[PDB]
Amino acid sequence: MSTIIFGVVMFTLIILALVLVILFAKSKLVPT
Amino acid sequence: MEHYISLLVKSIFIENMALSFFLGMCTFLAVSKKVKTSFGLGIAVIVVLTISVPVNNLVYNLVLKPDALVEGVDLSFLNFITFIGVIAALVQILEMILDRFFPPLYNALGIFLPLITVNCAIFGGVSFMVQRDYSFAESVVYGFGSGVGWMLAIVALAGIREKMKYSDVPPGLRGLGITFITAGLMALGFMSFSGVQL
Amino acid sequence: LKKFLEDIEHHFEPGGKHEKWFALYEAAATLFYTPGLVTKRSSHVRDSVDLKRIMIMVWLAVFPAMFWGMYNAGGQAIAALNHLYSGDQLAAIVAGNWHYWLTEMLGGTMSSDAGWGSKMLLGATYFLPIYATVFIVGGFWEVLFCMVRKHEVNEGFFVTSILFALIVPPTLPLWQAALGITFGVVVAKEVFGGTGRNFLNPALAGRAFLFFAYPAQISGDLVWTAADGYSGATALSQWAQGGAGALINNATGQTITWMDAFIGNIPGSIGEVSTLALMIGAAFIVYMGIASWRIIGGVMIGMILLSTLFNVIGSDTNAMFNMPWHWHLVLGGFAFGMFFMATDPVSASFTNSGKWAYGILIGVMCVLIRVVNPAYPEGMMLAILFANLFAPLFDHVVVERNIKRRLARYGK
Amino acid sequence: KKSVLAPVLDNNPIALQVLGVCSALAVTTKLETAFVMTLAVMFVTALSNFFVSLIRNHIPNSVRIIVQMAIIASLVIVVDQILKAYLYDISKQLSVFVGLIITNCIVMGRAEAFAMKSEPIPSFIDGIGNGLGYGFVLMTVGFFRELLGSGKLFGLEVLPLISNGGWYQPNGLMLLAPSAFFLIGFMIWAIRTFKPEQVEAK
Amino acid sequence: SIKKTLFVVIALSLVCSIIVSAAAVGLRDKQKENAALDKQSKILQVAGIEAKGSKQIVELFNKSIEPRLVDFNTGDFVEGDAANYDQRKAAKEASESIKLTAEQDKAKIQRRANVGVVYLVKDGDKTSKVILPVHGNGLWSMMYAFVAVETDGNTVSGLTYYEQGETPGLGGEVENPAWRAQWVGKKLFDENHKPAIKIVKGGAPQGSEHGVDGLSGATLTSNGVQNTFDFWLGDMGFGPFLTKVRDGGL
Amino acid sequence: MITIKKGLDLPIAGTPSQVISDGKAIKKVALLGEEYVGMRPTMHVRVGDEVKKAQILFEDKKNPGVKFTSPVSGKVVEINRGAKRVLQSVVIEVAGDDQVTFDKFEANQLASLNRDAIKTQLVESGLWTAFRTRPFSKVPAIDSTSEAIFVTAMDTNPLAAEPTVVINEQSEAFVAGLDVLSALTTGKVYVCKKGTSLPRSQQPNVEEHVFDGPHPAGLAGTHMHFLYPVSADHVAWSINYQDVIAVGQLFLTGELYTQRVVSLAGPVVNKPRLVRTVMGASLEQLVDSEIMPGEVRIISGSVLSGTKATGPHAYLGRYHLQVSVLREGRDKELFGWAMPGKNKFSVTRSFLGHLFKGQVYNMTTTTNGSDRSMVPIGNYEKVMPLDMEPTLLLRDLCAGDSDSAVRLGALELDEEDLALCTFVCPGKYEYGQLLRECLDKIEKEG
Ligand SMILES: Cc1cc2nc3c(=O)[nH]c(=O)nc-3n(C[C@H](O)[C@H](O)[C@H](O)CO)c2cc1C
Ligand SMILES: COC1=C(OC)C(=O)C(CC=C(C)C)=C(C)C1=O
Ligand code: FES
Repeated sequence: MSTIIFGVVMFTLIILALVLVILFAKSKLVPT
Repeated sequence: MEHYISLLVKSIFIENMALSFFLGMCTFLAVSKKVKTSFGLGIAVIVVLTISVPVNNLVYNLVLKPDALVEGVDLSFLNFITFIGVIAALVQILEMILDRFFPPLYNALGIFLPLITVNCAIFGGVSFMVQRDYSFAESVVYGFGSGVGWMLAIVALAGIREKMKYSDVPPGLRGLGITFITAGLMALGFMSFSGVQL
Repeated sequence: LKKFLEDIEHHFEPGGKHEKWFALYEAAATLFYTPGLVTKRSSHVRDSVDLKRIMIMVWLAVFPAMFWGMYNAGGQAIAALNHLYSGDQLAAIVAGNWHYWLTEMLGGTMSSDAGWGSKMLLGATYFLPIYATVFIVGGFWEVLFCMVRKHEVNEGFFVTSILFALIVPPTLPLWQAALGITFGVVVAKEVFGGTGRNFLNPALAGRAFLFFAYPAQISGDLVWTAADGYSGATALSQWAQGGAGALINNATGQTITWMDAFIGNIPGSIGEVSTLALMIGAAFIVYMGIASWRIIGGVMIGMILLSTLFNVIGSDTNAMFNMPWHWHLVLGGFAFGMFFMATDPVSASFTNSGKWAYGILIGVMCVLIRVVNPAYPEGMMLAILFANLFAPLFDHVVVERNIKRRLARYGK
Repeated sequence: KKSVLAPVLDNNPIALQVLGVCSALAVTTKLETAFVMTLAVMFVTALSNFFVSLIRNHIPNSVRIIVQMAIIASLVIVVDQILKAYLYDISKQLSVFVGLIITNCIVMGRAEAFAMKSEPIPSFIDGIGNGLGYGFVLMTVGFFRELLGSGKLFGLEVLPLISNGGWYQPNGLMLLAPSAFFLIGFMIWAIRTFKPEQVEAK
Repeated sequence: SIKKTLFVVIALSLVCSIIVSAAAVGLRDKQKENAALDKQSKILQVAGIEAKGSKQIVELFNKSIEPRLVDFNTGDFVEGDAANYDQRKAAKEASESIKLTAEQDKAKIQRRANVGVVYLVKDGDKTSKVILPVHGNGLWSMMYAFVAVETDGNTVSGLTYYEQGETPGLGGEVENPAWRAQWVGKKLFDENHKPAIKIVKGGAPQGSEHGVDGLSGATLTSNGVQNTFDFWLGDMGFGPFLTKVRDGGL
Repeated sequence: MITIKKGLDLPIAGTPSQVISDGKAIKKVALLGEEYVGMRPTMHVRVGDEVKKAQILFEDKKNPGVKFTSPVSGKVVEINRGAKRVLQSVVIEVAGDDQVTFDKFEANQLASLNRDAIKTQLVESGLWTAFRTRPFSKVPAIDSTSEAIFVTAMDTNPLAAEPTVVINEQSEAFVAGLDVLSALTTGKVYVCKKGTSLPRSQQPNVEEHVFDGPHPAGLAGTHMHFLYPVSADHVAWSINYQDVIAVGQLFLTGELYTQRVVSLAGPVVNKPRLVRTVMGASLEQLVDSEIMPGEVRIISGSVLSGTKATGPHAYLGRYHLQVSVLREGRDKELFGWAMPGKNKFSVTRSFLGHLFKGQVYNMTTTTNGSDRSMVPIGNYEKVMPLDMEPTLLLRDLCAGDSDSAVRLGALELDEEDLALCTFVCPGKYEYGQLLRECLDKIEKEG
C-alpha cells in the first residue's frame, strides 16, 4: 500500500502548501 | 521547423481553444460584448496559459509521471487536483506581482484574473498537453499558440458583435441565440489551416 | 401592366384579402415600375442610384463569365467524352445521360467537331438547373423571412444566387445546391435581419457548407469536368504535384499554357475559368464606383508580396513555392473572388484604410492556403470568410486612431 | 418535484444561464458519449452539492474556493477512474473533457449559489435537476449530430449509408465543430418561441 | 479562525485523498486490462480469429498469438517483455529510438523505435501468420494499421487500420471492409525482393498481384498509405526481418 | 487658404441671376416655432393683439431670457399649432410702422462697447437668435460667452445667392457688425469667405479665412472643423453675413433691421434672381406668379437642407436666405432603375449623365427608390470632407447608439452637415432627422 500512503501524503502536502502560501501572501500584502 | 510551425498553426486554426475545442465558452460568449473589455481579458488568458502549460509539464514529469519520484509508484491520478491547484496558485502569484510591483499592468489585466481562476481554457490547455504527450519545447509552442488563438477569437467576436448593432435579429435569437450562430460562422473561417507543408 | 398593378394594390394593403402576400406584391410591382415616391424631409432631391441598380449592375457584370463558363463547361465535357469513348460506346453514353441526348435533341451534337453552339448548349444544361434550383429555393427563404417580419424584400439575392451558381462544379447535385443556398441565405444572412445587416459573405458561406458537409462532390478529380467516367486533375492540383511541367490537359494531350488559363480554356468551377471575362466585368463595376478598387488593390498587393516571398525562399519538396504571382492570378477562383466576392461592401471594411488591410489579408491568406496547406489546392473561399471575421477589427483600429486625433483637436 | 424539472426549460443552464457550454459542443458527436457525460455531470453535481451543504457552516471564506474545488475534483477523479475501468471505450472518446467537469460552470455555479445556502437534501435535488437540464441539451444536440452525420443512434444504424449499400449520404459538417453552435442557437430560438418570457430585451 | 481553518482543510483533504487513492489503486488492474483487451481484440480480427466475449478474446489471444520483440536493424528476435512493450513510448525516447533523415523518412514519422513488437499467429505449435504493426502520416493525422503476412514473407493475409483521423467520406475509407478485402492475396515484394506493393490511382487492374485500388477522391491519403508501406518494407523497417522470414524463419 | 476636395455641387437647373431686384409686396409674416432647437415657447401675444416692430412675441422656457421679437409692425392673425400643441408659426399681418427703438452708437466706438451692453441690446432687439451654438445648433444662453464666432460670408448651397453682391451694398453695416462681434467674443472672429475681396474690419481679432472647393465648403460646420474644432468644452457660435449686417444696422441706427435678400430659384422659376424681402415673409405671396404651372414644392432654404413651405410653414425661415421651387416627382417609370439615365444625376458613374460635364438637371422631389438598409458602396466618403469616418458614424445614428456617435464626432455636426450623405444614400435614409434625435438624447442625459 505504498502508493496509497504516498497518494495520501502528497495530496495533503500539496493542498497544505497551497493554503499556507495564500495565507502567508495575504498576511504580508493585505493591509490591516 | 516544420514540426513546430505546424503545431503552432494547427492549434490556432483547426484546433482553436475557443472555436474548435470550445474552451472558455461561458466567458467567451458573455464578455465579448465590447472590444476593449475582450482585448484586456485575452491578454490575461495569454499570459497565464503560456506559463502554466510548460510549468505543469515539469510538475507532471517530475512527480506525477509514473516512476518519477519512486519506482513502482504512479501518482498520475492526482493530475486533476494538482493542475487545479497550480493554476489557481499561479494566478494568485500573478495578482501579487502585478498589483504590488506593476500597478499599470494590474489595471489592464488584473481586473479579469478572477474570471479566469477556474476557466476551462487554462485547465483544458494543460489537459491536452499531457494527453498528447508533448515535450517541454512542444509545450511552450502549444501554450503560446493556444493562448494567442483564444485572444484572437474573442477579440474578433467582439468586433463582430459591435458591428451587429445595426442587425435586425429576430427576438427569439436576440442575445444568446444569435451569438451561438455568430461563433459557429467564425468556426468556418478558422478551419482554413490544419497544418503546414513547409 | 401598369393599370393592373395599380388596381390590385388595395388587395395587398392592410385590410385587404391578400395582406399576408404584401411582401410578394411589392417585390413584383416595384420590379417593373419605380415606386413614384416623393421626399418628405430635408434633402428634397435625391441621388438617382438605388439598391436595385447597384445589384443589377453586379448581376450583369458576371454575364460574360457566365456565358463563357457554359461554353467552357461544354467544351471540356465534349473533349473528354471523345477522348474516352468512340463509336457505339459513345452512343450508349450519350443515351444514358439526359444532359447528352437533350443537347443532341435540340439540334446540337456531341461529336468532336461540335461548334460553339453545341458546347454552350451542353454547358447550359448543367448550369441552368443549378441556377434555377438556387434561385427558387433561396428566393423562398428570402420571401418567407420577409413575410414573417412584415418587411419589404430588400435587394441583393439576385447577386447572391448567381454568384453561388457560378462557384460550384458543373456536376453538382441539385439537392446539395438547395441545401447550400439554404445555409447561405438563412444562417448567414436572414437570421441577422437581411441585406446590409450580416457580416459574412452569403454566397461563400453557402459554398463553405457544401465544402465541408459533402467534400466528395466539390473536390477531387471527378467533379470538374462533366464527362461520365472521366477523371482529371486541374491546374492547381497538378502544380502541387509536379510544378509547372505537370500542367497537361489529358483530354487533349496539350500542355496548359499561361494564355489558356488566362483566356479560360481550363476545367474548374463554372464561372471562374476566364480571367479575361472577369476583368471586363470587374472594370465596369469598378469604374461605376460599385466595387472598391482599394480592396482589389489590397488583394493584389497581398498575393504579389507573399508569392514572391515564397519564390525567393524556395523549396525542394513543395512545388507550390515556385509558382509566380501571374500564375496565381489566372488559376483557381482567385480572380472571381477578388473581383466579385472580396468586393462585397457589407462583408468588407467600412473605412478606406481598413479596405487596404482587408484586401491584403485576403491576398495573403489565399496564397498561404494554396502553398502551405496540403489538404486544399485553393483557399480563396476560406481566405475571404476568414477576412470577414477581422473586417470589423480593422475598422476598430482605424477609428480609435481617428478618435485620438479628435481628442487632440486635430492639432488645434 | 417542480425543482427537479425547473432547470429543464424554465431555467436551463445552457439555454438561459450560459453554463456548461464547453462539454455540450464537444462531446455531442455521439449519443453514447453525450449520455455518459450527462450521467457524470449529474452524479458529480448532486454529490458535490450534498457534501458542500453538509460543511457549509464551517468553510472558511478566505479559502472557500479551495475547499469547494477539493470536493468537486475528488468526485471527478473517482468518476474518471470508474470510467476507465468499466467504460474504457467511451472514456477514451471523451478524452480530456472528463477532467473538465471540475471547471464546468454548472458544478461550481450550483455549489456556490445554492448548496452554500441550502439543506443537503434540497442541494442533492438541485444538482439532479440541473443535470437533467444540462443533459437535455446534450442529448438533443447529440441526437441531430449523430443521426445526420452518421445515420446512427447509439451506434445502431437508423439511416443506411450509401457506403454500406444504403441511400443516405452523411452530412460531414455535423461531425465538425460549427454544427454544434448552429444547433444550440436554433434550439434556443425554439425554446424562447414557446417561452416568450425568456426573450432578452433590446 | 486559523485553528478552525486548518482543521477543516486537513480533515477534508484526508477524507477526499483516501477515497481518491483507494479508487485509483483498487481499479488500476482492471484499467490496464481494458487497454490490453482493446488492442488484443483488434489483432484477433486481422488474424482472422472470431472472438466476441471479453473472456473469449483473452483465451484466444493467449492460445493463438505470441508477441515477440524484433530488432529492425538486424531483423533478429530480441528477448523481452513483449506483452507490455510500448513501441510508441520507446519511439519518443532518444535512447531507444533513432531520428530519421529526409531521405529515409518516407512515411513522415520523423522517428523510429530501435526494437518493435510482432505477433506470431500460431495454429497449435507451428506459426501460420505474422502480424506487423505499421504506421504512417496521413493527410490529417498519423494512421496506425496491422498487416498480416503469411509465413512465405511475401503474401498479405489481411490489413486493418485501427487508428486514423481522416475524413469519413474521403480517407476514412481505409476502414471500409471492401477496400481491406483487396489486400488479401497481394504480394509485398517482386521477384527481386524489392518493395512492390502499389496503391493504384483510379483503380488497379482486376488481375494484379501487387496493385491495390486507391481511395476515390482521396489521393492524399492514398499517398500516405503508399509511403507507409514503402518505408516499413524497406531496409529501415521490416525489410531484413521479412527477408529472414522468407528464408525459412519462424 | 483651405481647399476642399471631397464634396458635391448639385448641377440643378434654374440658377439665380446675381442681380438684386425688388420683390413682391409682403402682407403677412411669421416666426416659425419648430425651427429653433429645444425651444419651448411662452406666448406673450394673443390672436387680435397689435404688435410693434421688434416687440417680443414669445419667450423660451428652456433658454431663459431669450426673446423672439416681431419682424414687422401689425396684428397677430393666427397662432398655428400642430401635434402635441407644438408652436408651428405665429403669423402677423403687416399694418403700420410702429417700432421699438434702441441705443445707437458711432462706428468708431463700436469695438470698445462693453460685452454686457452688447448682449443687452441684442437680446432685447430679438437679434440674439441669429447666433447658433456648436454643438447642438441652439441659441446661446444670454449669460454665456464664446471664444470663437464664425461669420458665414460664403454660400456653396445649390441655387444660393452670392454674398458678395449683398455685402457690397451694405459694406458699412457689415464692417460695423464685425466690430460689434469683435467686442462680443472673448477670443477671435472668423470671417469665412471665398477668394473674392470683402470689406474688412480693422480689429486684430477679426481674421479672414479663405475656403475653396465644392459644397460643403461654405457650411459653418466645415469652417469650425478646420479652424476651431468644437466639443463639449469648446463651444463656438455661428452667424450668417446678412445677420451680421443687421447687427451693424442695429448699433448704427438703433432700429431693428429686418430686410433680407433671398435668391428665388429652381427649375420652375421663370426668372431666377435675387429679390429683396423681409424676415419671415410669406412664401405663398413671395412666390406668387413666379412659377410655371403644375404641382410644385416650395422650399424655405436650399434643396439639400430646407423646410417644405406648405400650410402653416409657408414662411421664410429664420436662418434661410433662399427659396427653392421644384416639381413634385410622382411619375412612375417602367424599369426606371435599369435605364441608362442620360438625364439622371448621380455621385456614382452608373448613368450616362456624368459623361456630359456641362449638363444641368431638372431635379424633382422623387426619391429614386424605396427605403432599404445601408449598403456602403463608398458614396459617403466621396462627399464628406471632414476628418471623420462617415460610414461608421452613420451606422451609429441608424442604430441609435448616441455614446458611440459622440466619440465619432457627432457633436461637430448639424443637419445641413449630413445633407450630402442623405442625398447620396442608396438606402434613402434621412440622416438629418437621425442626428437630431441623437443630439436631443445627448442633451437630455447631460
Ligand atoms: C460589389 C458587390 C459585391 C457583392 N458580392 C457578393 C458576394 O460575393 N456574395 C453574396 O452573397 N452577395 C454579394 N453581394 C450582394 C450583397 O451586397 C451581399 O449579399 C450582402 O452581404 C447583403 O447583406 C454583392 C453586392 C455588391 C454590390
Ligand atoms: C437586382 O435587384 C433585385 C430585384 O429587382 C431589381 C429583385 O426583385 C429582388 C427580389 C427578389 C425576390 C425573389 C423577391 C432582389 C433580391 C434583387 O436583388
Ligand atoms: S463550462 Fe463555463 S467556461 Fe467551460
